[PDB]
Amino acid sequence: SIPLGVIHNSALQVSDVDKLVCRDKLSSTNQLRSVGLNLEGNGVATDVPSATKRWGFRSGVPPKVVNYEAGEWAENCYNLEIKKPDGSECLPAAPDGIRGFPRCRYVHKVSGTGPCAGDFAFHKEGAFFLYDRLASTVIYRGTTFAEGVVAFLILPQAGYYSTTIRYQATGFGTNETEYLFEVDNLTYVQLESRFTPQFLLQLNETIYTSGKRSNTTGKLIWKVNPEIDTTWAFWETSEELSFTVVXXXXXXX
Amino acid sequence: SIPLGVIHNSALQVSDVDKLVCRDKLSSTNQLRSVGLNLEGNGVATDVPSATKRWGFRSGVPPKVVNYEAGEWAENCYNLEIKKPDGSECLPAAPDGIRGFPRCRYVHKVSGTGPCAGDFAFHKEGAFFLYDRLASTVIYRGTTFAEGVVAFLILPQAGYYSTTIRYQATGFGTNETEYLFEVDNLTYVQLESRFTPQFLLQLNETIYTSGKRSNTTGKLIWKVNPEIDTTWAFWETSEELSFTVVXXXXXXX
Amino acid sequence: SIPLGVIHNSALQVSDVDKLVCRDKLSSTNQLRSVGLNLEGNGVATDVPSATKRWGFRSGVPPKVVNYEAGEWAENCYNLEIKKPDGSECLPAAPDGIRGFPRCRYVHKVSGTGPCAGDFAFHKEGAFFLYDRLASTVIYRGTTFAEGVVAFLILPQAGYYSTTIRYQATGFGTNETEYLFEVDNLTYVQLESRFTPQFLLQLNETIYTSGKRSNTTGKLIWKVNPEIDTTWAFWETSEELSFTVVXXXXXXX
Amino acid sequence: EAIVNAQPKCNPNLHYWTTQDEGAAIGLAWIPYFGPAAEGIYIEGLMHNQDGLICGLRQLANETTQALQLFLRATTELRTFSILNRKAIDFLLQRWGGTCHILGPDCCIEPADWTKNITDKIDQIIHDFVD
Amino acid sequence: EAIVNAQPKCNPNLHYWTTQDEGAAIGLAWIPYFGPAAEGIYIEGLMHNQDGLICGLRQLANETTQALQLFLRATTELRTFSILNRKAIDFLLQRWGGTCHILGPDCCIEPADWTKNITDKIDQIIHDFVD
Amino acid sequence: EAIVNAQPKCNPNLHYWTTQDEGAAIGLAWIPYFGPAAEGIYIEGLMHNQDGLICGLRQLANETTQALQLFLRATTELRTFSILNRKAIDFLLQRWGGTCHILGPDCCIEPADWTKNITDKIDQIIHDFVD
Ligand SMILES: *[C@@H]1O[C@H](CO)[C@@H](O[C@@H]2O[C@H](CO)[C@@H](O[C@@H]3O[C@H](CO[C@H]4O[C@H](CO)[C@@H](O)[C@H](O)[C@@H]4O)[C@@H](O)[C@H](O[C@H]4O[C@H](CO)[C@@H](O)[C@H](O)[C@@H]4O)[C@@H]3O)[C@H](O)[C@H]2NC(C)=O)[C@H](O)[C@H]1NC(C)=O
Ligand SMILES: *[C@@H]1O[C@H](CO)[C@@H](O[C@@H]2O[C@H](CO)[C@@H](O[C@@H]3O[C@H](CO[C@H]4O[C@H](CO)[C@@H](O)[C@H](O)[C@@H]4O)[C@@H](O)[C@H](O[C@H]4O[C@H](CO)[C@@H](O)[C@H](O)[C@@H]4O)[C@@H]3O)[C@H](O)[C@H]2NC(C)=O)[C@H](O)[C@H]1NC(C)=O
Ligand SMILES: *[C@@H]1O[C@H](CO)[C@@H](O[C@@H]2O[C@H](CO)[C@@H](O[C@@H]3O[C@H](CO[C@H]4O[C@H](CO)[C@@H](O)[C@H](O)[C@@H]4O)[C@@H](O)[C@H](O[C@H]4O[C@H](CO)[C@@H](O)[C@H](O)[C@@H]4O)[C@@H]3O)[C@H](O)[C@H]2NC(C)=O)[C@H](O)[C@H]1NC(C)=O
Ligand SMILES: CN[C@H]1CC[C@@H](c2ccc(Cl)c(Cl)c2)c2ccccc21
Ligand SMILES: CN[C@H]1CC[C@@H](c2ccc(Cl)c(Cl)c2)c2ccccc21
Ligand SMILES: CN[C@H]1CC[C@@H](c2ccc(Cl)c(Cl)c2)c2ccccc21
Ligand SMILES: *[C@@H]1O[C@H](CO)[C@@H](O)[C@H](O)[C@H]1NC(C)=O
Ligand SMILES: *[C@@H]1O[C@H](CO)[C@@H](O)[C@H](O)[C@H]1NC(C)=O
Ligand SMILES: *[C@@H]1O[C@H](CO)[C@@H](O)[C@H](O)[C@H]1NC(C)=O
Ligand SMILES: *[C@@H]1O[C@H](CO)[C@@H](O)[C@H](O)[C@H]1NC(C)=O
Ligand SMILES: *[C@@H]1O[C@H](CO)[C@@H](O)[C@H](O)[C@H]1NC(C)=O
Ligand SMILES: *[C@@H]1O[C@H](CO)[C@@H](O)[C@H](O)[C@H]1NC(C)=O
Ligand SMILES: *[C@@H]1O[C@H](CO)[C@@H](O)[C@H](O)[C@H]1NC(C)=O
Ligand SMILES: *[C@@H]1O[C@H](CO)[C@@H](O)[C@H](O)[C@H]1NC(C)=O
Ligand SMILES: *[C@@H]1O[C@H](CO)[C@@H](O)[C@H](O)[C@H]1NC(C)=O
Ligand SMILES: *[C@@H]1O[C@H](CO)[C@@H](O)[C@H](O)[C@H]1NC(C)=O
Ligand SMILES: *[C@@H]1O[C@H](CO)[C@@H](O)[C@H](O)[C@H]1NC(C)=O
Ligand SMILES: *[C@@H]1O[C@H](CO)[C@@H](O)[C@H](O)[C@H]1NC(C)=O
Repeated sequence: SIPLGVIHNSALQVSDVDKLVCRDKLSSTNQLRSVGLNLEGNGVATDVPSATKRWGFRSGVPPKVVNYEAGEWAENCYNLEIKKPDGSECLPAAPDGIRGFPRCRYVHKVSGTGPCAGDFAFHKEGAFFLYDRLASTVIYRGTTFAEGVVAFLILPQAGYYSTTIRYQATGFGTNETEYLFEVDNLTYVQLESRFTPQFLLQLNETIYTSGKRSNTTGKLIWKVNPEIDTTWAFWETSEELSFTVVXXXXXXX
Repeated sequence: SIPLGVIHNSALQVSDVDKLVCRDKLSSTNQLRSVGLNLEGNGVATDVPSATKRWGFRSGVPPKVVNYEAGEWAENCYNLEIKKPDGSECLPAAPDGIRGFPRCRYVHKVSGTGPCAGDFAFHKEGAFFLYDRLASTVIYRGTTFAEGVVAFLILPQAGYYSTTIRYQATGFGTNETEYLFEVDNLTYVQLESRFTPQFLLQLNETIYTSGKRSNTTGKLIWKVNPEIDTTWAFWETSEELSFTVVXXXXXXX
Repeated sequence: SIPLGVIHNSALQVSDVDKLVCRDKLSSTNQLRSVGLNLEGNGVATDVPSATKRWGFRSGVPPKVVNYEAGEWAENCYNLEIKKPDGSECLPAAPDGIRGFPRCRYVHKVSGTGPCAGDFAFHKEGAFFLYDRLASTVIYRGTTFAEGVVAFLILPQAGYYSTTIRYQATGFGTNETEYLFEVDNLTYVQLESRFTPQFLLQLNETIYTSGKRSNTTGKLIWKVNPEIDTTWAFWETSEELSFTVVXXXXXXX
Repeated sequence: EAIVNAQPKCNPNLHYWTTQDEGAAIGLAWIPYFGPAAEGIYIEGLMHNQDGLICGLRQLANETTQALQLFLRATTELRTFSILNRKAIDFLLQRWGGTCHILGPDCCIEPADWTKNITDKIDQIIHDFVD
Repeated sequence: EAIVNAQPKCNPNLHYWTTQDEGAAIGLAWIPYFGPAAEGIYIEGLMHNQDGLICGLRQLANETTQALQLFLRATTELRTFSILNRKAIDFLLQRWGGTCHILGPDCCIEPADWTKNITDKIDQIIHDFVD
Repeated sequence: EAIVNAQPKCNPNLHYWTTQDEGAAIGLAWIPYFGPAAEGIYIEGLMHNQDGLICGLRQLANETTQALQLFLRATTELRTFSILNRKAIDFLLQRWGGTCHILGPDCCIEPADWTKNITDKIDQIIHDFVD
């Protein structure tokens, strides 16, 4: 049975409607509320490599959607544009009335390719993909979502900035997935799990202002060597480097 | 809070479910009803020029639909087939299960072109477009609607003729909109706000029986000069004229 | 008013919620249930010729769907792929989330052609086409259904094998409909109403193991002569024959 | 609060159309295959302005619009069918969502006939106080 | 009103399939990614014709059809899921939609145990009438 | 049963967003044509971990998932909006779905003030036993 949150003795209890006592008063449907809470707030790793490993493709299971009325501002959201090698779309278009998650500090937009051995992409831990007040069991194409879960409550009677971070991916969904952070359409950085959003943005600004972008028709991929630090949860918390070149690979120290 | 109509002391009161007294008895969901009332019944101008100025295009606002169980016979309904100059449709196809308003004495079918600077056409005064027991915030293509509003009620315990009037329009939605009443595919009358439906139908019959239609491959546009009268609400209320010709314009007196 | 089933004095009564007495206790929505019962269980003929005569095409009536929570294992289900002579589809694709009936011993898959003089195919006796926990008034293309009806109840407080049988049809929906049972893509048997599913399967096995299939590029149609028996309801209940040939027709005795 | 019609005009008669969740069907007319098309499922009626209900209803629908539009803005349902059912629920929650204190103003329990069942049958004990 | 099965035949046994809104999942089986496909979510059972319930149920479903079809004709919902919830609401409105007159036939309030709480404790005052 | 947060971390503050079924609109802002776009309908707030409600809420949502996923597996509705309305109905059915036996544990009827309406006005008959 779907549990219900209720406040008793200055504490939140899990109860249900059939387990309340007569002193508990429900005088309006306004007292009943649904909330989406982000996995972020439980301490899960939010980097793109870690986050995408929590999702997988599966056939035979029809998608399901449930609404929720209130949500939590997210630091990390995700937006996927994945195709198969043959060019066909891996993810379905967002159904009518399903919009992106409304409050995202960083939108990790991942474009790329993978096998996608399944009709729909599900959350491997059973969580939901939270959109605009609608929670789905599956990922929709090009639609910003936060990973999260839904709670139901009985209440008692009585600026917004968003930054899009773009990635290229190969072998998406497998255990051999490669990620690149996109500086421009020809300059990229090899992505590692330890890179935080603010490190990527300052590494991006450094590459632009130090003039380390590609000045060729070809593709330039930087690698940040293990020397440099990057990383702790987001709610409780770069000037000059060296760049030399070595499909043109390179290294940054 | 959505208000509720209730009968008290031989009069309709606006109340709500949380404001009733114990003598008020609601013993069945059959006592709860929703009604669509037409703006017609409040005295608004119903001519095509006046009516279309109450609608406008807007992007960024998702359409919304609410059902209503009973409606009012309409004297004037509208049916729009508007395209952009490049030929693309301005209005979306009617969603599955949304049919035209069921009782219309006159269906003003307007075909034509306009800029349509917006994804959906809304009612500028916040009213609804009433279809078959479904009220929408937006206009659907080629689907007959009446302008109206919805009321919700708690009740106490205890021939159909329709005529389609066809119009051509240019600059639809702007303040420079031109309307023509269609007699046949090559004979038209310059439309003015004062022309009532019955005047248009009798002007149409006069043009047919006086043989004043175009006998050319070209387009013939009549103008009714300010001399002649036409017009008072619809619920409380032409033999021989002169026709001389002057894209072929002409005048009727 | 939609009737409600309730158990009283060791018997099922038709009642309603407004007709119960105070001793009748409804303490949970879990006590309210909907069931789909198959027409099979009432003794209707289930052969393809008899079953298809209960369905007909009709325009002007919008389809309607209602959910039901529990169903009955069916011995006979049906799956239709009917086109017009010009090749256009007679039946609409299954709407999103409408799957085939989940428990069918025999799925009679009928492919063929007919006039289909109507937008949707309805049940001539007012029954429903039961799908996966959704009952529809119309038939969907290539979607397995059982004919049945729905009941609503107030409860008191306190291996699966499926075989597909394939048919070809001409003049579907008329009173001049011809059916053929498909042995392979070139071997067929003229279908008669008396042929039970198990007779068709054993006639099929006999034709394969006696080597009576077509050994030509052409089409071979067997006819079972009135000599042989086949047929009583399904819940209360072939070795060697002669085959000689006579578009190649033939006879079996 | 009463309704004050403040519209430019009022059509005092309501020529209405609606359906019927029942209607004793004639023969086979309840069967979708045989029954009326979408255009033929309606019944009609005429209601006059007795007690001013029609002109009040037109004003009520007008004044309902803002709250209805704001409700529709906040919902993610594409088509809303649950307004009246939710108000039926809120009716019951308002009257029975808490403990019903008898004789209190928010408790719709009348002990009238059985105030007169005890005070009448006290004259079975004070009546028979004999030995 | 009782149910009279008037069908040509009756299958007296109900081999049924249904789902389960719960079911203590084994390990990860509740996760959609790991759980059963659409074909594997069903449970089965067999119910016999004790008290004639199965043959009565077949007749009940048969007789329900006209009212159900007429309801579906009148609704604009493409898929109807709210029939049973609305009947639950109409249950409560029938019993609690008005003032509950105690001891009346339409009021489901039993003052039994506490008819015996006053008439027992009248023997605390007529009991102690001593000075 | 109380909530034990067993997550690796807890963000003790809830920076939330939501809508508003009302909101006294300023002028014409309630009209869809003039009102905010989809991105501008939200209100924000900040809630802290007083009484441990935020960390308990995160654990509650976590533990709700299995029952919610199993419910979604069993339903044929593509989008579910009726969970909270059904729990409101089950609230009323649990308390008022049967006969309310006054003074019983499952009957939410308080005869307090009118236990004191009879036992006070017995001193109108035992009071006036004079001739
Ligand atoms: C509610 O909150 C709880 C607690 O936070 C969450 O519990 C998590 O549940 C998931 C399972 O769904 C757990 O994931 C599993 O972790 C196992 C261990 O992971 C590592 O653990 C340590 C390092 O942390 C190492 O010693 C170890 O070797 C692992 O490196 C993995 O073994 C599992 O992976 C295997 O099984 C899965 C299927 O489950 C396969 O997909 C993999 O390929 C692999 O074969 C799995 O990843 C997770 O650890 C739990 N967290 C905690 C803190 O206990 C719930 O998920 C949450 N509910 C919802 C709905 O969000
Ligand atoms: C419920 O019922 C009430 C009362 O009937 C309706 O009230 C109407 O509200 C609308 C606003 O939504 C009013 O429309 C506005 O009228 C202003 C005045 O119009 C003319 O008024 C007289 C002639 O009648 C002249 O003196 C004057 O110069 C105008 O010619 C206009 O100024 C407004 O137009 C301007 O603002 C709008 C946005 O509102 C822009 O689109 C325009 O481009 C322009 O800049 C506007 O048209 C209307 O007058 C009210 N009627 C009455 C009788 O008071 C409610 O609408 C109704 N509710 C629903 C939901 O139907
Ligand atoms: C609930 O349960 C009852 C009882 O089982 C079902 O009742 C059936 O109702 C249908 C009508 O919908 C009946 O069908 C009609 O049967 C007539 C007689 O059929 C034959 O009867 C005997 C042989 O059995 C012969 O003497 C006779 O000549 C017929 O051969 C037919 O005349 C009807 O066909 C004509 O009308 C229909 C429209 O109804 C046209 O489509 C045809 O072209 C033709 O002109 C019709 O077929 C059926 O007989 C009833 N059965 C019983 C046992 O009484 C309900 O249907 C059921 N409800 C639901 C929803 O399932
Ligand atoms: C048959 N009932 C019709 C007629 C009157 C009309 C009606 C009913 C009650 C009132 Cl007080 C008013 Cl003003 C108008 C109505 C409203 C909603 C649904 C149905 C109906
Ligand atoms: C597990 N419950 C099943 C079995 C019986 C079956 C059932 C239940 C009660 C009755 Cl009186 C009948 Cl005749 C048949 C049913 C009906 C609806 C939903 C579920 C179920
Ligand atoms: C304005 N109300 C917001 C703020 C708090 C937030 C909330 C409300 C009550 C509690 Cl007990 C908690 Cl932990 C959190 C909430 C939840 C659902 C819907 C709306 C809201
Ligand atoms: C991971 O990929 C490796 C290739 O290095 C391969 O051996 C194996 O198929 C994968 N293992 C798992 C557990 O997925
Ligand atoms: C970068 O590439 C994307 C995708 O090919 C394209 O849409 C975009 O216009 C490009 N931007 C620039 C600045 O070249
Ligand atoms: C990277 O830096 C450039 C330089 O200002 C900026 O235009 C661009 O938006 C930055 N990229 C991201 C993802 O912030
Ligand atoms: C040309 O490109 C290199 C990267 O390949 C960059 O580091 C360098 O600064 C560019 N040239 C100049 C003059 O900036
Ligand atoms: C109306 O159109 C005129 C052109 O005559 C133009 O000046 C102006 O843009 C429009 N005015 C308004 C108020 O829309
Ligand atoms: C008039 O024009 C319309 C649209 O071009 C066309 O569909 C219709 O057939 C025409 N009618 C006649 C009588 O020419
Ligand atoms: C105009 O008159 C002709 C002549 O009878 C008629 O056929 C036509 O329908 C009329 N048009 C309208 C819109 O009534
Ligand atoms: C030819 O057309 C004119 C309109 O241009 C019409 O008035 C006239 O009657 C027509 N000719 C005849 C002989 O009717
Ligand atoms: C049946 O088809 C026959 C052809 O043999 C034809 O006479 C008639 O149109 C049909 N009869 C009925 C009752 O449908
Ligand atoms: C039989 O025909 C069907 C339809 O033409 C085709 O899909 C199938 O592959 C064929 N099978 C064989 C064994 O030829
Ligand atoms: C007919 O018999 C053959 C021979 O085994 C078998 O492969 C085929 O599936 C049978 N057809 C049916 C419909 O059972
Ligand atoms: C060749 O086909 C016939 C049917 O036309 C079949 O009865 C016969 O057995 C086949 N030939 C052999 C040698 O089996």
